[PDB]
Amino acid sequence: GSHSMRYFFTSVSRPGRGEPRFIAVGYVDDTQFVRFDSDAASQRMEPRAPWIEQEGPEYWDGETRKVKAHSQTHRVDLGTLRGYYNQSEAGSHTVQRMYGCDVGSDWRFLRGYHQYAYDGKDYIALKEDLRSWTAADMAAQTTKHKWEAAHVAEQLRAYLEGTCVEWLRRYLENGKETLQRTDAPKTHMTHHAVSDHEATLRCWALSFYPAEITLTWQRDGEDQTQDTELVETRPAGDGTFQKWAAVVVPSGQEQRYTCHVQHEGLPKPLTLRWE
Amino acid sequence: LLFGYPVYV
Amino acid sequence: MIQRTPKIQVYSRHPAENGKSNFLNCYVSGFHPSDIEVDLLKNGERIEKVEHSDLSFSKDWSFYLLYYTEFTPTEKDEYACRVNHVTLSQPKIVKWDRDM
Repeated sequence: GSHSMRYFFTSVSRPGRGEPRFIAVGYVDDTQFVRFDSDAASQRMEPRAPWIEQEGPEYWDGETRKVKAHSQTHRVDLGTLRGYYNQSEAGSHTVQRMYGCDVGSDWRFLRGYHQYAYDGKDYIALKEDLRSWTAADMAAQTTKHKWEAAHVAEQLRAYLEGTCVEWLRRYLENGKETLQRTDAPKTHMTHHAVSDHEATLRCWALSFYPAEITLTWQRDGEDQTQDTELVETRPAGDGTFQKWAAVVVPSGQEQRYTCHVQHEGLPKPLTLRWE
Repeated sequence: LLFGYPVYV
Repeated sequence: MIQRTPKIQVYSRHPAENGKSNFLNCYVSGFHPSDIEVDLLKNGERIEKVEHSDLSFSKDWSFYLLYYTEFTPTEKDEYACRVNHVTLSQPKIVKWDRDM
């Protein structure tokens, strides 16, 4: 089906405690594949996925060069924004930037992204047309006008429609065993005595990839959304994800409840019952 | 592969 | 300035079987700013070799991190996570329940 490529960048100022902290990571779908951390010893872009570890020295030296350039525009950015907001030199501030692309099931270009946030709120974003900008703040307008005059969007559209999509599907065929895989959830239920008249039924989905999944409970085939405790899909640490959904069942009513699991790794969706 | 042109706010 | 509290989950990579090697995880998510302190504890004491993922964030710009250590569960040892962030008036401790 569809695929995406994304780069996330975070810079945090450390007033007095040295130069700003910069962290960069890249993902293809739910799999991280590269990182750069400013405080790390190597000062190089590093592999984080087995399939990218065999790219050449040209790749690694070129990406190290470009990621460090990104580090430095962000450290100028920290000053610029402190200026736009007439803020003190004493406080720590965060700039975040994300850009990347999506391809459809035919693997053709579908969406492109380029956006910034300052201290955790939207600052400026390239719109879907990849010809205009959304700036909310009055300070953000300097940036909007600047980038308009300088034709920033034209450079960005060019990359997002060309290079981004091109290397995404290079990564897709070069990492096909990982990226074109699908691990189906291993499911089970647990039953715990809450009291003399109630018990929790928890439905588990473990070891699945990709992270998207729908896990729901029903009582006689109807909605139980307000009545289900559902946790956030979490990483197991080995590249798969986990999730659970729980309902408190009145004693003697276990047979009324069903757990439903939808995941693209399943040949058909599961309906599970405690019995 | 990263974008290669500097952008400054 | 925005400050969002960390959600915390402490769990193992594989279903816990006593006497068998595993990884204890503490996933912290949805927080802002990114400075956070996360420890994993074995019977109250602090475990020394704990690693974490590289800082990333969600679509809403809030941050997430996975902290993890190798461990072999027993019937008697207790484990937990202790997190500190600007949003928490004191270190929040979440105990590892094998069933969550």
